[PDB]
Amino acid sequence: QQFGRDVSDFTDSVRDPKTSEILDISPCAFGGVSVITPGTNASSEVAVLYQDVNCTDVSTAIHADQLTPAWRIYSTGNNVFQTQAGCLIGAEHVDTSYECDIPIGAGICASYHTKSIVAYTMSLGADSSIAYSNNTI
Amino acid sequence: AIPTNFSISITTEVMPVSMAKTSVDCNMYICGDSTECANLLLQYGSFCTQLNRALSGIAAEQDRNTREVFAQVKQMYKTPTLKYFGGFNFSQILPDPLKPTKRSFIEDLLFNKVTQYGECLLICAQKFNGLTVLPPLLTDDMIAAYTAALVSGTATAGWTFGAGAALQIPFAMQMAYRFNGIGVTQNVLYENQKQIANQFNKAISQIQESLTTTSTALGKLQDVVNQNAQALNTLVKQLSSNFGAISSVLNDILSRLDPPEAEVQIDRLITGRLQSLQTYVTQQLIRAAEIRASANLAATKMSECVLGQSKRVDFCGKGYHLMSFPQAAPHGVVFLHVTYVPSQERNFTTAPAICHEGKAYFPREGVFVFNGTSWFITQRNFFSPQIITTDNTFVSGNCDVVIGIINNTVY
Amino acid sequence: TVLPPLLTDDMIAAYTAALVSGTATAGWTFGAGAALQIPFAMQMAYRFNGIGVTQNVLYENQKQIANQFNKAISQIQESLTTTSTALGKLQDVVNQN
Amino acid sequence: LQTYVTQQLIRAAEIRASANLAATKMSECVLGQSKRVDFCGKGYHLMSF
Amino acid sequence: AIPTNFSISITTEVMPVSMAKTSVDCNMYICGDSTECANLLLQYGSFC
Ligand SMILES: *[C@@H]1O[C@H](CO)[C@@H](O[C@@H]2O[C@H](CO)[C@@H](O[C@@H]3O[C@H](CO)[C@@H](O)[C@H](O[C@H]4O[C@H](CO)[C@@H](O)[C@H](O)[C@@H]4O)[C@@H]3O)[C@H](O)[C@H]2NC(C)=O)[C@H](O)[C@H]1NC(C)=O
Ligand SMILES: *[C@@H]1O[C@H](CO)[C@@H](O[C@@H]2O[C@H](CO)[C@@H](O[C@@H]3O[C@H](CO)[C@@H](O)[C@H](O[C@H]4O[C@H](CO)[C@@H](O)[C@H](O)[C@@H]4O)[C@@H]3O)[C@H](O)[C@H]2NC(C)=O)[C@H](O)[C@H]1NC(C)=O
Ligand SMILES: *[C@@H]1O[C@H](CO)[C@@H](O[C@@H]2O[C@H](CO)[C@@H](O[C@@H]3O[C@H](CO)[C@@H](O)[C@H](O[C@H]4O[C@H](CO)[C@@H](O)[C@H](O)[C@@H]4O)[C@@H]3O)[C@H](O)[C@H]2NC(C)=O)[C@H](O)[C@H]1NC(C)=O
Ligand SMILES: *[C@@H]1O[C@H](CO)[C@@H](O[C@@H]2O[C@H](CO)[C@@H](O[C@@H]3O[C@H](CO)[C@@H](O)[C@H](O)[C@@H]3O)[C@H](O)[C@H]2NC(C)=O)[C@H](O)[C@H]1NC(C)=O
Ligand SMILES: *[C@@H]1O[C@H](CO)[C@@H](O[C@@H]2O[C@H](CO)[C@@H](O)[C@H](O)[C@H]2NC(C)=O)[C@H](O)[C@H]1NC(C)=O
Ligand SMILES: *[C@@H]1O[C@H](CO)[C@@H](O[C@@H]2O[C@H](CO)[C@@H](O)[C@H](O)[C@H]2NC(C)=O)[C@H](O)[C@H]1NC(C)=O
Ligand SMILES: *[C@@H]1O[C@H](CO)[C@@H](O[C@@H]2O[C@H](CO)[C@@H](O)[C@H](O)[C@H]2NC(C)=O)[C@H](O)[C@H]1NC(C)=O
Ligand SMILES: *[C@@H]1O[C@H](CO)[C@@H](O[C@@H]2O[C@H](CO)[C@@H](O)[C@H](O)[C@H]2NC(C)=O)[C@H](O)[C@H]1NC(C)=O
Ligand SMILES: *[C@@H]1O[C@H](CO)[C@@H](O[C@@H]2O[C@H](CO)[C@@H](O)[C@H](O)[C@H]2NC(C)=O)[C@H](O)[C@H]1NC(C)=O
Ligand SMILES: *[C@@H]1O[C@H](CO)[C@@H](O)[C@H](O)[C@H]1NC(C)=O
Ligand SMILES: *[C@@H]1O[C@H](CO)[C@@H](O)[C@H](O)[C@H]1NC(C)=O
Ligand SMILES: *[C@@H]1O[C@H](CO)[C@@H](O)[C@H](O)[C@H]1NC(C)=O
Repeated sequence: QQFGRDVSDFTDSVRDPKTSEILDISPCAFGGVSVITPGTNASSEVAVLYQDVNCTDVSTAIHADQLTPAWRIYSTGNNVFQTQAGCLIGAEHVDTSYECDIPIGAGICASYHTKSIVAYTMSLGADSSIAYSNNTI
Repeated sequence: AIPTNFSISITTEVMPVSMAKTSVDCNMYICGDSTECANLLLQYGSFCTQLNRALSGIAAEQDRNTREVFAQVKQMYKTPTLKYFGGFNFSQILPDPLKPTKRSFIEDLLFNKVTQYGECLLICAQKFNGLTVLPPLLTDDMIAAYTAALVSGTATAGWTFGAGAALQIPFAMQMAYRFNGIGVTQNVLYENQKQIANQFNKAISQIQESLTTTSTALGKLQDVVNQNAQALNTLVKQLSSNFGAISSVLNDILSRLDPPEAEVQIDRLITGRLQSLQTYVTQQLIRAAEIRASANLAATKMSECVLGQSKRVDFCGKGYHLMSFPQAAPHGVVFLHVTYVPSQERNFTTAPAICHEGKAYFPREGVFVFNGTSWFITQRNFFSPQIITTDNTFVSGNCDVVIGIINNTVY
Repeated sequence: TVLPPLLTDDMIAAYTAALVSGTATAGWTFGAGAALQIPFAMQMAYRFNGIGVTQNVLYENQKQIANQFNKAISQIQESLTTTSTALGKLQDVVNQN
Repeated sequence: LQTYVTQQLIRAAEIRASANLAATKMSECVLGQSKRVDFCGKGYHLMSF
Repeated sequence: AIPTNFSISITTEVMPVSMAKTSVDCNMYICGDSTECANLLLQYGSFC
């Protein structure tokens, strides 16, 4: 066997022609980009969101200068938060829970609190209680 | 003919509320990130952006569908400690406190009967074609919290649940109130709470048998899956079509041909593959609207059924609707409808009015029914021989003006 | 090719004729529970009562009511015989195909 | 051929829209009694055929 | 104002529930019985 293909017809694995190692072949990387913003009338900082990509290969290639597009004025800011949707860069992960302002994915939801752009876990609603008895209305 | 007896049974109802939202990078689909690709591709101007906007607008609806359907309760309620109210056993419908799943036992039966492309599970992976499937805003856990805080609400607060703040009431109290709404006296409730509980707890175990032993009740959920499968598979399969070039491989067309013709054949390769996406965008744009039609069913079959009382026939199932309980499922909603079904009919004899004291005596409601021994007023939902008084009947005009009467007495 | 439908023309009106034959004897319980025998003016007195006019008005007037929609049934047969544009939405289904 | 199939999938979504409204009026207004205003004829609905 | 008399009436409505169901032989529509058409049909794949 020379090399392997996936369940679909692209090549994903190859036996090394000199030393017979069975490598895996993955795509190089890509993905979409969102920009999260509170509006020009409130701020002019944003947190960008690299969708569906490992944050290891995100943060390296920005330092190692391999993204197309390339930005003139841009920093990591040491705030990269691994989430289900992707790699959120620029917003501080608070471990709080408010109502969802701007959706992101899998219960993660950005907002703008006291000011900077914050990301957190969505609250569903107020935890009320109804006391229960058999004789009271 | 008027029925005597009755038997509550529970009917399941299944409907989808969202579909799997997708996205496509064009460059990793159209060619596979070659320079020879990106050369000719920019002379079409902007065409990937029109495909980016349509697949986003589909992707916004799927959250917006599931948000409106479920989040109609703005007060999340603590599930009550006792789960056995009036002899009725909600334990298989509320979330069970033992296991850390926060699902009912029945919802667990619903996932186990209906459960390529890049997707991250937090194990991420990615495919060569530009196809990807994004995760929703609302996770599976949060939906089961909304279902739990909805079953817990009407197991406590009754029909008052959706009038505003959910207002505490006994359970058998409001069960009688729903018996008024179907035109049956609530004597039938209070005098029979033992075997009503025997029937109500029997039916839920009977549906439990059904969702374990057989299948295909949730085919309307699998159908949403099978159309995501085929549209993504057929989109893949048109990569290996040539559209008139010498190859499906961009590099073979690159290698073995001169730029007088290799330009021409990969230009065929581009516009052949732009129409494969433009096909794929459109069929995703249609059945988004067929799901959005089924989404506003589930939005109205949760307000007008679970939060209130159904009056329309076969809306919320056959028979006299009493109340109904939602459950979640992967990309869908499974309902459980508690129904009132009459039985044990008897052939009696009627009279539209009775002649007594020379006057016309109409039933105020119901009918005068003569069983062969005496006359009385009862309803058609249920047999209950209420003796004809001066109060449950009424007077207008004298005797022998309406047609087909019975000469009789009024106490 | 245009394919023939599963439910033929005969079986369609076989459902409809059985449906009207039901509710001429079975009443409003024909959809809710099982079909239950009830004399026909009893159904009418009920359905008067359900719309906010008490069944005084049927029983005192069982023949004026009989005369009026027996007129109005035949007026439809006049209007279906002579004129048009009342079935346009069925034809435009046929035209657009 | 591809264009014709698209302009059939639209119209079959038009029929599927109104065949759900026909199965609803036949369930409510025939086999029962409606109380919905200016639905199933005009005036006060009695029964239907 | 309170009405004193009444009048019953029958009004009609009509709804389509169906349309004509068709099918298309893709082979015979595009080619029309030329095999040399059908040879070049196969490289376009299973579009039919
Ligand atoms: C309300 O309805 C619920 C329906 O779920 C009902 O609760 C269930 O009752 C059954 C038995 O009545 C429970 O099953 C038991 O589960 C324990 C858990 O450890 C098992 O160990 C038991 O298995 C032993 O006993 C069986 C008896 O034949 C043997 O067959 C078996 O091999 C083992 O020897 C036992 O099956 C079930 O766990 C509960 N579920 C819940 C959520 O409580 C409850 O009784 C109803 N309540 C009222 C008041 O009616
Ligand atoms: C993004 O890419 C990075 C790499 O660039 C990737 O990090 C690696 O993840 C894998 C898991 O996906 C890690 O593998 C395991 O990690 C645990 C945690 O320390 C170790 O204990 C494991 O060692 C044991 O487990 C193996 C299998 O369970 C055994 O076979 C083995 O013998 C050991 O007993 C194992 O190493 C891996 O360590 C990291 N590496 C680094 C450098 O981080 C990351 O997961 C990717 N992220 C996403 C979101 O995809
Ligand atoms: C409420 O409305 C209804 C209908 O609008 C109405 O019922 C009508 O009552 C009148 C009088 O009872 C009826 O008119 C008569 O009908 C008979 C039968 O055809 C005729 O023979 C009568 O003809 C005599 O009178 C004519 C006019 O003076 C003469 O020209 C003729 O030669 C005869 O002498 C007369 O037309 C009418 O038919 C009914 N309508 C129906 C549908 O039955 C009712 O009276 C109204 N309520 C009140 C309180 O008025
Ligand atoms: C109205 O209907 C209900 C159910 O539809 C009837 O209740 C059931 O009545 C039967 C007898 O007709 C009972 O069967 C008996 O059960 C006991 C114990 O299981 C057994 O020892 C006997 O040999 C017989 O099988 C049945 O239990 C009972 N069901 C319940 C839940 O109580 C009811 O009788 C009907 N009303 C009238 C007036 O008949
Ligand atoms: C190609 O040559 C290399 C070295 O010249 C081979 O590597 C040796 O592989 C054998 C087993 O295949 C090992 O026992 C040796 O230890 C390897 N050499 C060294 C220096 O470590 C390789 O096998 C050759 N390729 C093939 C297909 O036989
Ligand atoms: C941006 O927001 C500010 C609010 O901080 C707006 O300024 C005020 O607007 C309100 C009514 O919109 C006026 O009553 C105030 O007098 C405004 N204050 C000032 C200092 O201008 C501002 O108009 C907004 N601009 C845009 C483009 O949205
Ligand atoms: C009426 O009954 C309700 C039942 O919950 C009582 O409500 C709770 O009462 C506790 C203490 O009694 C408070 O800490 C909670 O905040 C109350 N919850 C709600 C939703 O009101 C309530 O106190 C009772 N009121 C009276 C006047 O007896
Ligand atoms: C309904 O619940 C109440 C609890 O509030 C139960 O009432 C208590 O019953 C016990 C014995 O059953 C008595 O010792 C208490 O004095 C009662 N307290 C009150 C406030 O009533 C009642 O038993 C329950 N109903 C039924 C039918 O069991
Ligand atoms: C017809 O209904 C009457 C009541 O409306 C029944 O008469 C009762 O019969 C029971 C037992 O036979 C007596 O205890 C009551 O005193 C009777 N009441 C009256 C008002 O008559 C009669 O039994 C019914 N007939 C049938 C065949 O069921
Ligand atoms: C009693 O009712 C049933 C069902 O409607 C009918 O089949 C039977 O003939 C009736 N018996 C009498 C005596 O009317
Ligand atoms: C009922 O019908 C019978 C004939 O079937 C008839 O003799 C009788 O007069 C009718 N009664 C009424 C009140 O219409
Ligand atoms: C009822 O019987 C009385 C005799 O006690 C008679 O005068 C009257 O006319 C009768 N009514 C009918 C409607 O038969």
